[PDB]
Parts: sequence; C-alpha cells; structure tokens
Amino acid sequence: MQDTIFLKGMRFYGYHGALSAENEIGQIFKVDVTLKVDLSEAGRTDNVIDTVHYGEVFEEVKSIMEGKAVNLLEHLAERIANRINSQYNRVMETKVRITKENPPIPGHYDGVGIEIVRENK
Amino acid sequence: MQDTIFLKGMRFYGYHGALSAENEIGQIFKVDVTLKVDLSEAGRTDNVIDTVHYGEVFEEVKSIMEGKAVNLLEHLAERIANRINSQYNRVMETKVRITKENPPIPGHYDGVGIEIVRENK
Amino acid sequence: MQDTIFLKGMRFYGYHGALSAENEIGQIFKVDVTLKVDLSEAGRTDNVIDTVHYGEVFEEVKSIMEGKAVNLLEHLAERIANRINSQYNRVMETKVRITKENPPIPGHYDGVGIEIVRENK
Amino acid sequence: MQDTIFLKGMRFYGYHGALSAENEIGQIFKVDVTLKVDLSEAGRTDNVIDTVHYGEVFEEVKSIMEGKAVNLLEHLAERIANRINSQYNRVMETKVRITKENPPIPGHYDGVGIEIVRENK
Amino acid sequence: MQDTIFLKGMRFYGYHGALSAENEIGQIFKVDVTLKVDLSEAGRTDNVIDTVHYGEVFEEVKSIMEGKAVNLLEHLAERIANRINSQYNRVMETKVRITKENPPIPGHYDGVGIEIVRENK
Amino acid sequence: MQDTIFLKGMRFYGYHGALSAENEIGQIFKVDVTLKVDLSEAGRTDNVIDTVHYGEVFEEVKSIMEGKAVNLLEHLAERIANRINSQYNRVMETKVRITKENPPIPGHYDGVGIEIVRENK
Amino acid sequence: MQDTIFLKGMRFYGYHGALSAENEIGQIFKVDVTLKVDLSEAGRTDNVIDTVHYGEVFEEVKSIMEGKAVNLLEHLAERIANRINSQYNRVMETKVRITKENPPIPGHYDGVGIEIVRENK
Amino acid sequence: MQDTIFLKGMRFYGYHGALSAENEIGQIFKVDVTLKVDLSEAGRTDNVIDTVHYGEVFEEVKSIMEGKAVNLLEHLAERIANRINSQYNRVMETKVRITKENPPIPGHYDGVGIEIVRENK
Ligand SMILES: Nc1nc(O)c2nn(-c3cccc(C(=O)O)c3)nc2n1
Ligand SMILES: Nc1nc(O)c2nn(-c3cccc(C(=O)O)c3)nc2n1
Ligand SMILES: Nc1nc(O)c2nn(-c3cccc(C(=O)O)c3)nc2n1
Ligand SMILES: Nc1nc(O)c2nn(-c3cccc(C(=O)O)c3)nc2n1
Ligand SMILES: Nc1nc(O)c2nn(-c3cccc(C(=O)O)c3)nc2n1
Ligand SMILES: Nc1nc(O)c2nn(-c3cccc(C(=O)O)c3)nc2n1
Ligand SMILES: Nc1nc(O)c2nn(-c3cccc(C(=O)O)c3)nc2n1
Ligand SMILES: Nc1nc(O)c2nn(-c3cccc(C(=O)O)c3)nc2n1
Repeated sequence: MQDTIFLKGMRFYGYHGALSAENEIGQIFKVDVTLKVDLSEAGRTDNVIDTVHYGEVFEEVKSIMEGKAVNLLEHLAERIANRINSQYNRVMETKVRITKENPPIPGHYDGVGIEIVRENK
Repeated sequence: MQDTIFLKGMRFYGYHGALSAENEIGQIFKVDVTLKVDLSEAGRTDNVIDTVHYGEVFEEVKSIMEGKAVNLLEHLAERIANRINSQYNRVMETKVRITKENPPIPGHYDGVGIEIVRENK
Repeated sequence: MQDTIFLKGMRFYGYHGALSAENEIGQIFKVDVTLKVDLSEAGRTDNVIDTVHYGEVFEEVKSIMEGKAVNLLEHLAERIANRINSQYNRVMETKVRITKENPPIPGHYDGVGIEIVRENK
Repeated sequence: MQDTIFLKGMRFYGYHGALSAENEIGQIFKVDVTLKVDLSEAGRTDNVIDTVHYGEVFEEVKSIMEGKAVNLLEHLAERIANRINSQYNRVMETKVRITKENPPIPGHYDGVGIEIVRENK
Repeated sequence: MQDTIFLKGMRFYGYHGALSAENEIGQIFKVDVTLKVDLSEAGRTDNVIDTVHYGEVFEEVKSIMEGKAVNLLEHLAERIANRINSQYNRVMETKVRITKENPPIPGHYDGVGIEIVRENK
Repeated sequence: MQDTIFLKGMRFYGYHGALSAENEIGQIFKVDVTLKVDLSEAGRTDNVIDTVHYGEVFEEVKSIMEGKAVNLLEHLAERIANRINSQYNRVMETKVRITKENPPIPGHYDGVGIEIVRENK
Repeated sequence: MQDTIFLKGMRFYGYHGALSAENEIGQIFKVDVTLKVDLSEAGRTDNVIDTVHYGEVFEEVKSIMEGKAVNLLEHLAERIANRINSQYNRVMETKVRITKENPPIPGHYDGVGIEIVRENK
Repeated sequence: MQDTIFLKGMRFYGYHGALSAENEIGQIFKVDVTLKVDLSEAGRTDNVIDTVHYGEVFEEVKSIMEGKAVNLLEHLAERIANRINSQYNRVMETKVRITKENPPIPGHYDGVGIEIVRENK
C-alpha cells in the first residue's frame, strides 16, 4: 500500500531551541507531514468521511509548532506523530520532517533538522 | 523493472473541493503522473508505437481535471489512474499525485494533497 | 535621496475580496513595503533611534492585513501607507505593493495585484 | 502618479511565430501587463467600481493570446495594449511584456521577447 | 552498495522528436545520469584512476544528445546507458532520465519524459 | 520611447578572465541583452522585416562569447554592444549585462559582473 | 553614464543587531553592491588596470560584514560605501543593499533591510 | 528504523580537484549529510544529550571541506563519513553527497558529483 496524504512546507514562527537566545528571539520552522493512508475507498466514494481531512491535520501540527517552546525538534516531531496517529485510526503510519532553515550555526547551508517515521499502533 | 514515463507539474484550473465556496471560485490543481512501463523495446526500435505517447496521457488527465467538479482529490486521482491503466496495457502500474497549492486552509505552506499508486490488472 | 527601508514578501492569510466566496475561504496575500528614509544619521550613529524599526512596521502591516476583511487591495494598501506615514515623520514617502497570488481567476499566472506610492505630508 | 495594477506571469499555449513549424507545434507565451491607474479613489471607497477589475483584463489578454496565430509578439502586445486602453478610460498607459521562453533558437537562455508601453489617448 | 556518481540537469539543444516540426525547430533536452559505482577505493586512494571521470561521461552524453536526431527519448536514453556501461566496467548499473521541458503538447506543465535503469553486463 | 527587445539569461561556456587558470579551465558566462527599438510599426504590420530578429542577435552574442578569450567582461560587453549597434540601425541603444556566476573569488555570492549601455550612433 | 560593476547576493554570517540575543547567536546577512563606473576605457583596452577588480571589493565588504558587530545595517552599509568610495576614484557612486533574511521578527516574509546610495566625493 | 538527522546544502569554498588550475582558483562545493539515528529517546526526553548536535557535525564537515586540498570528492566524502561515524556511536550509518556545481567541464548542467553511504562499525 503506497497511498499517502501529505502537507508540505508548513511554516511556523516558534521559540524552540536548546539555546536561551533561540527561545528569546524565535525562528521559522518548516514542517513536512506525510501520512500512509489507504485512499481507495474515498477514491471510490468521493465522500470526505472516507479519508483524513488535511485541514484538521494542519491544525494539530500548528498547535504543537506554535505552542510551548521545547528544546528539540525530535520532541516536536514526536508529539506531532503521536497526536496524528492517536486521533486517526486510518493513518497506518506518520512521517514528520522538521527543518530549521536558520539555526544558530555560523555557516552557509540550506537547512538543518530531523525526520521521524512512526507507525500507528 | 524500473523504467518509467512521467508527466510533471501539470496544472489545471478546476472547481473540485468539499466546500461550496471552492466549487464556486475554483483553484489550481497540480498533477504528477508516473507510469511504470518497460521501455527497452522502444529503446531498441525508436518506433513511437512501442511506447506510451505522453501527449495522449496529458489529454486523459486534462479531461478529468478540467471536467465535472468532485469533492475529493482521491476521487480525481482514482479516475485518472483507472483511465490510464484501462487504455494502456503497457502501463504495469500508475502513480498519481495531486496537489492543492492553495486550499481553503488558513496558514503558510507549500501545498496539500494525496498520492496513489494503482497496479494495472 | 535614494535611501530606503524595505520589508519584502510579507505573507498573511486573509479574507479580503469583492466576492462572497473569497471572504468565506480566504487566501494568502503577499505584501512588499518600501520606505523612503534618509539613513545617513543612523549610518553615522549606529543608534536604532535614528531610523525606522522594521519590526514595528511589520506589526502595522500585519494588523491591517490580518484584520477586518475589505473588498479591495487598493483599500488595504491605502490604509497601510496612511498608517506608516502617520506614525513616522522620518518616512518621506511610502510604497505598498499587494499581490493576490491565487485569486478566483480561471487561468495560469504568477499573481495579480496593485502598487501605490504615497508621499508623507 | 506611480500607482499601477498588474498581472504577472500569465501563460498561454499558442501558435504565433514567423516560422511554419512554430504555427504547427505551438509554444508557451508568458505575458506581464502593467497598468498605470490612479488608485486613491478606490483606496478611499473600497468600491470595486472605482478601479479596474484584474479578472476582466486577464480575459482580454487571454482572448488575444489564445486566438488566431500571428507572426510577431509585437503584433500581439500591440493588440493587447490597444484593447485595454480602449475599454478602460481609467488606464492612463499600458505596458505589455511578452516572453517566448522556448523559441526555435539553438541555445541556452531563459527567454526572448519584447516589451511595449502605450499611453491611452 | 549505495555509492553513485551523478551528472544533473545536463541540457542540450537537439532535434529529436516523432514530429517533423520538432526535427525542424529543435528544443532543449534535460538529462540526468546516475551511475552505481563502488567509490571506497577512490575514497581511500584519492587517485582519479580509481573512479569514473564525470567529465568523460558528460562528453558521451553530449555526443548522443547533440548528434543525429531520433524519434524517441527511449532510444536516446538506451544509447547513452549502453555507451556508458560499455566503456566503464566500474559502472555496475546506469540510470538515465531525459526530460522534454517544452514538448509540442498544448498545456501547462513542468516537463515530460522517461527514465531507464540499465545494469552493466 | 520605452519599447525594447530582450534576450535574457543567455549562457555560454567560455575562457575569458584575467587569470591564467581561468583561461585554462573556463566557466559559464551569463548574458542579458536589452535593445531599445521602436516596435509600433512591427506591431501594426506583423511583418518580421519591421523589427529585429532575436535569433540573429543571439548568434552575434554567441560568436563573441564562445570566441577568442579576452581578459575583461567590459571588453566582451563592449564588442557585443558595438556589433549590435553596427548591424541594426533600428536599435537606438544597446544594454549588455554580463555575469560571472562562478568567479575565482573565495566566498559565497550569487554572481559578479558588469553592465554597459551604449547608444547607437 | 549608466555603466556599473556589481556583486550580488553576497552572504556573510554575522553578529550585528540591536538585540543582545542577535549578537549572541548571529545570522546570515545578504549584501548587494552596485558601483557606477565608466567602463568604456576598459572595454576598449581589455586591461584590468582600467577598471575596478570585483575580487578586491568583495574583500572590503567581507572585512566589514564579518568584523566587529554593530547595531544597525545602516551603519554597516555606511562603512562599506565609505570604504569603496575612498579607495576607488573610478567609482562615481556606491549603492549598498543589506538584507536580513531571518530577523527576530515573528512572521512570514522573504526579508527585511535597507539600501543606501552614496556618491563618491 | 527510518529516523534521520540531516544537514542540507552546506557550501564551502575549496581547492580540491584533480586539475592544477582547480587547486589554484578553487570553487564552491555543496554538501548534504544524512545520518541514520534512532530519535525516539530524544523525542521522549527533549534532552539534547540524547541525540546528535547538528552544530557539531557541520563543524566536522567544514574542517574537512575547508582544509587541505585533495583530488577527489570520493576522498572528501570518505573522510567525512569516517569522521562522523567515529565520533558518534549513535549514528548507525552516514550518507554524504558532494556536488561540484561549477566544475571545469565545458557544458550546461546543474552539477556533478558523488554520493556515498557508510555504515558505522
Ligand atoms: N506570525 C505569527 N503567527 C502565529 O500564529 C504565531 N504563533 N507564535 C508563537 C507564540 C508562542 C510560542 C511559539 C512557539 O513556537 O513556541 C510560537 N508566533 C507567531 N507568529
Ligand atoms: N484557463 C483555463 N483553461 C481551461 O482549459 C479550463 N477548464 N476549466 C474548468 C471548467 C469547468 C470545470 C472545471 C473543473 O475542474 O471541475 C474546470 N477552467 C479552465 N481555465
Ligand atoms: N495562520 C494564520 N495566522 C494568523 O495570524 C491569521 N490571521 N487571520 C485572519 C483572521 C481574521 C481576518 C483576516 C483577514 O485577513 O481579514 C485574517 N488568518 C490567519 N492565519
Ligand atoms: N491548455 C490549453 N488551454 C487553452 O485555453 C488553449 N488555447 N489554445 C489555442 C488554440 C488556438 C490558437 C491559439 C493561439 O495561440 O494562436 C491557442 N491552446 C490551448 N491550450
Ligand atoms: N547552442 C548549441 N550548442 C551545441 O553544441 C549544439 N549542437 N546542436 C545540434 C546539432 C545537430 C543535431 C542535434 C540533435 O540534437 O539531434 C543538436 N545544437 C546546438 N546548440
Ligand atoms: N558546451 C559548449 N558549447 C559550445 O558551443 C562552446 N564553445 N566553447 C568555447 C570554445 C573556445 C573559446 C571559448 C571562449 O569563451 O573564449 C568558448 N565552449 C563550449 N561548450
Ligand atoms: N562560516 C563562517 N565564515 C566566516 O568567514 C565567518 N566570520 N564570522 C564572524 C566572526 C566574528 C564576527 C562576525 C560579525 O559579523 O560581526 C562574523 N562568522 C563566520 N562564519
Ligand atoms: N569565504 C571563505 N570562508 C572560509 O572559511 C574559507 N576557507 N577556505 C579554504 C582555505 C584553504 C583550503 C580550502 C580547501 O577547500 O582546500 C578552503 N576558503 C574560504 N572562503
């Protein structure tokens, strides 16, 4: 089953980061969420109730990304994957990628971050 | 067999969407279609009749994307994959990705959508 | 005097638009604000009080762009230019460009909008 | 008066070109239309009737770009500028830029074309 | 073994295409070549003779892409893969992707093409 | 008169540069050529003979850019502007911009170069 | 005289900013430097000594951008323009644009900054 | 286990290359480093000590990329992968991609390079 639902390049201004200064100033966090979901039924029916509403997923991500500031992106992706797997039984597995495009790292690069894949139990 | 034929970033202005307002105003839909097809024979012959004409595939996609407005992208990708698998025996499997780059979702993101892979029976 | 202060590609999700459907669903609005300001004194002093804080300008723009929904972009740029010229005597003239990258217009284009230049009296 | 209304990156698939082959195969034409229009009244009123509807301009451009095939881009921009100046008294001057991003020219480049500015008499 | 050598976005102006008009006018062809090659020895030695010179591969591709005009991209990728596998024993397998970014297809899209993977025997 | 004919992002692989090493290895040169030409007549007639053929201009540029290696971009733009003004009486003035996107300068930047504007006498 | 020498998108990682946190963490600063210089002589001669070496200008910019941390971009552009006008008599005027693509401003935007133009006395 | 830590588009100006001229002039090298690391613990704890600090990895890469000039990219990726696997037991495997976007190859392309994947023993 290779069907997926996806939300790309979601950006939120937040205050997460292990450094005090980072928590103070804040920065933009880029998030990509890919959900493994069997889409044939919805493909047949055309009924929104046979799939996972992308609008509701974005809201879950947002609440976590624009909420209390944590230290790691690992913690942020872990709470997102957990929150999506929990509320949707149709999601067989959740992949969350978080990118810090402008971290306190003295150099020239496009971005830094992590990516986790969590199966829904 | 890893051979493929592909059509990338196909854009159509349509009126699909579960929301009334969406059906009224319309929006741009981005479509990516990848076909698993053994290309060696055509590679040997150089005869167009030994492969799948990308121009004809785009027309099939277009007719579905610029046609009657449905509610889901799942339904739109399902009719496309079904239409391509049906008319071409050479297509062993069809992958359709549809992106709503500007959905009625209050936020900052690059796009939202779905992707399905359908084997030709 | 060719000195300027600028804020580029500011994006806000709003509900402005002459169409009911637009007010209902909303869309992303891109804003570019260029201010004619003599920057030599601040260039000499390095004192933030000798110039116009970009952070405060963005807040003014934001309040107008994410506030009550109006019909025209002309009205939106007119309230922004007026609000910036009013609070900053150092701004000799204000230029506001607003882009609707995804308007209810059935077609393929990069964006549509307006640009106004308002001298501070 | 530096106020303008603009439509950027409008793309149409057409068959214009001095070469037979070009008229046969067709190609994508990129169009940028900038209109000099005093936007203060609409800025004050917020009444759509005090400005020029971008949606109607795009339709005029479209009809010309997706219509009968001519030889030059100069002829295409000349009919567009003439058509916009003619129907809108509020347009003090019209600028039309047309780009052939993929012309029958053996080389590596981003695009080729012309740009005309026509005052409304 | 996941080591590779790659040449991305190689562009050539050519006259391949099943349509007469295409052979007459020509167009830009984009090529991506990925070679599976064990790179540890060269990684240890730092001796150019322990790997495959990207400069020589580009020349092989070029000669095929800017040479006699054929009908299919399948034929073009097949001659490239065959030419690289043949001259380099170190290449365990060759992947060739060819894109027609501007084909005689009336529509809006990023590109069309094919991709083949050929193991070196 | 604000009419122009333009050729953007023309790229050529050359060996110009004041450094020996540069003449040896070569690099990509980006060229932008803008011609001031009254386009109304061609706009009226639709006759290619009433304007300046972009295809012929690109050839002139090419011959200069892919020809003998000189030291400066100033010399390269000067020979191009001179060559275009000379062969076309319709060109009232020629603007040539040349960019070295990858010069032997140890740093991070998008490009370096020059731009000249030459009136046709 | 419309001749210019330019250095675009120069990026440096620095610690300038009116906020303590900014001085602590640092960020990327984008710089664009345009010099008004008569390029005809160098265009005629092809002698590097008849123009301004872009490599030397980048070094001046770099030393200022990667040096002691100041509060304003105005101060940074003022020292750059002053340093270039001072060492080169051939530079009739210097334009310096500095962009903070990731400032401590809670929002979604492409960048913020200033631009100054300084004539060489 | 599909968890990863990544550093994308890291750019360094260096003097590696099999050609004398290349060692003399230097060029920009683009590096992408992907690390397979189990991120659940850090995801649970939010403790930086339960993961691999991206800032420290960038420093290791930098020291190798901006250090002594070698002939191959294979040698450069091999020393990076080896250096990261060596200092971090948490890294189960390291993938290093190096791109020469502007090599001494007479042609039009986006880039050339290699990619290696090295398991940590
Ligand atoms: N522009 C903008 N919009 C929002 O909705 C924001 N929410 N936060 C925000 C507030 C408090 C904490 C965080 C956080 O990421 O921890 C984010 N910054 C914003 N900026
Ligand atoms: N510009 C443009 N071109 C076309 O070919 C279009 N077809 N539709 C269209 C018409 C009716 C229904 C749909 C739909 O997607 O349901 C699309 N909008 C277009 N715009
Ligand atoms: N994501 C996001 N963030 C904000 O700060 C928003 N503000 N509005 C908003 C709310 C009410 C009216 C408007 C408007 O533009 O008229 C905008 N939508 C948002 N989405
Ligand atoms: N995809 C697409 N959509 C349209 O609305 C088109 N109109 N034409 C078209 C038809 C006849 C003549 C021309 C022309 O440009 O001369 C264009 N090609 C299209 N493709
Ligand atoms: N600009 C440019 N440079 C080259 O090296 C070219 N080679 N061909 C070319 C010539 C003959 C046949 C083909 C072909 O692709 O069949 C290509 N067009 C070029 N343009
Ligand atoms: N790929 C490619 N195509 C061409 O037409 C080229 N011409 N030159 C070339 C040859 C001799 C001198 C110069 C020069 O720029 O001085 C350029 N390199 C090329 N590469
Ligand atoms: N990667 C990198 N390279 C350099 O040359 C740097 N110079 N500085 C630097 C050091 C001290 C002060 C500043 C400053 O901008 O004030 C910058 N950070 C760098 N990072
Ligand atoms: N701008 C810039 N910044 C640095 O930190 C650099 N380090 N090197 C450098 C110096 C010596 C050898 C190499 C090399 O790559 O072999 C690189 N060039 C730089 N440019």
